Amino acid sequence: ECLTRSNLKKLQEKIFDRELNDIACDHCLCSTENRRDIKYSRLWFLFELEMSENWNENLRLSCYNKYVYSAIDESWKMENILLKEQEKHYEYFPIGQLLIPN
Amino acid sequence: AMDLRVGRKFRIGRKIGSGSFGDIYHGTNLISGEEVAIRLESIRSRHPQLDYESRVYRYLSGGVGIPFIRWFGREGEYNAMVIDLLGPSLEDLFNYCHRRFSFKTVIMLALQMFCRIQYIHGRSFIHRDIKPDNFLMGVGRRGSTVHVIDFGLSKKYRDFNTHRHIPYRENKSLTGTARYASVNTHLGIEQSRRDDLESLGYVLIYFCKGSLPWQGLKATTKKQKYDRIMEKKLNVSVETLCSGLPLEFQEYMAYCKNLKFDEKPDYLFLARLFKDLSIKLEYHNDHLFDWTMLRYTKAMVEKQRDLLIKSETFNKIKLLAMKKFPTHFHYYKNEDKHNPSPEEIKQQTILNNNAASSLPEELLNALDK
Ligand SMILES: [Zn+2]
Repeated sequence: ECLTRSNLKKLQEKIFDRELNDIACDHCLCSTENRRDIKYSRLWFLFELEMSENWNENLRLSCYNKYVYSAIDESWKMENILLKEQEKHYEYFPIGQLLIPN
Repeated sequence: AMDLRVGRKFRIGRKIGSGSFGDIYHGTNLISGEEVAIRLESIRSRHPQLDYESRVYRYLSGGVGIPFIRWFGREGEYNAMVIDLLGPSLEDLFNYCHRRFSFKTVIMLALQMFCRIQYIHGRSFIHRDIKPDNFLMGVGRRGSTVHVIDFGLSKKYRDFNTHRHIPYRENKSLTGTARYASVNTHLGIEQSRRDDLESLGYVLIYFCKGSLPWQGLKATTKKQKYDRIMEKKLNVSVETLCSGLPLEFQEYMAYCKNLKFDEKPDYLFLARLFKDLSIKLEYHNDHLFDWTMLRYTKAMVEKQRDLLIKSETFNKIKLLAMKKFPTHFHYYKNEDKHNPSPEEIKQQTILNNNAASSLPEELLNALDK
C-alpha cells in the first residue's frame, strides 16, 4: 500500500511487461513494430494513442487500458476524454484529426 | 500491491518521464477515471522543488495553459504533485517531425507562447527556464493548446505591496539551460521579463533552423562550456542569427535584446509581428500543426500498407503530407542568407504540389479514398 521505491519498481515491471507483450489488437499505431520506430515513449503513449480507430474512444482507452491496466485490475477506471466539452479557455480542437480513416 | 495511490484519490500507472527532480507517472482519479500526471520527488533530494512549484502553480491557476494542481503532499518517502495529464513537449514533437518545424507551426506556437509568458509576467513572475521541453500540448480536446510547466526556477520580479521592480544585481549564477539562456544570464546579471522573451526567441529560431550556432562547442569543464556558449552568443549579430528567416524574427530578437532591465515588454507588438506574417503567408487559422498532419497521414498510410501486405519511411510520409497540404508546409532553407519574402516562401507550395512520390500501388489506394 505504502509508496516505496520498490513497490513502484514492481508495479512498473508488471505494466511494462503487459505493454510490451500483451496488447493484442491489430492496430498499426498500437503495434510493437510502430513503437520500435519511436524513441520517446510519450510520442506513442500521449500522442499517437490519442487517435481513434472506432471514432468513439482513443486507443489509450480502447486498447492500452484494456490490455494493460484492466489486465492488472479489472476495476481500474479510465474516462473517455473525447466526450468532454470543447472547453472555454482552450484553443479549438478539430476532432477529425483523430478519426482514423477506413 | 499493484494498487499504489497518492492523496488517497489517484492511482499510479505507467511511467511517462524522468526529470532531475524525479519521475513522472500517468495516473487516474479513482472515482471519476479522469487522467492525471503524478510527479514524485524523493525527500532525500538535495534540491527539492516540488513543494515550491506546487505553490507557484496554485498561485498562477486560472491562466490559459497553466496546468491545474489537483494535489500536493507527502506519500511515503516521496513528495507527490498531481496535475492535469498533458501530451508531449515541443521538444518531443520537434523530434517527431525530425527536428524542423514549418513557418506556419512556428508562428502558431509563437503566438500561444507569447500569451503564456505575458500571463505569467502579469502575475509578477518570471519563468527563467524557457526551453522547448517546458511547453507541452494538452491531451484530448486540449490538444490544440500549448501549456507551460516547470516553475522550479521561477521567481517574482516585483514586490507585491509597492510593485517595485527587483533591483539590478550582478554575480548571479546561470541556473537554467545554457542553450536558451539570455546573454545577460551568462553575464551573471539578474534576469527580468526581457530574458524570458529573449530565450523564447532562441527557441523559435531553433525550431526553424534545427539548431543554434552555440551548440556543439567543446570544453574541458562545465564553466568552460557555459563561457564558450556565452562568447558565441555575445558575438553573433541578430542579422547572422536570423539569416534565412522572415525579417520578423530578426525584428523580434533586436527588440528583446534592446529592452532595459525593468522595462515592460510590448507583448502586443511582438504578437502582431507574427500574426501579420501569418496573414502575409495566407496561413489559415485551422489549428493544424506539422505533427497534426504527419500523424494523420502516417495512420492513414500505414493502415493501407497493412491491407496491401526509419528516416526513409518517415520522409516518404512527410512527402505525402506535404503534397496533401501544400500550402501548410514551408521550411527554412540552409542555403538562404537573405530574408525571404512571403511570395518567395510560398514558392514551396508549388514544390510540395509536384513532389514525386515513391510507391505507386499504395498511392492509388490513397487516391481511391
Ligand atoms: Zn489497438
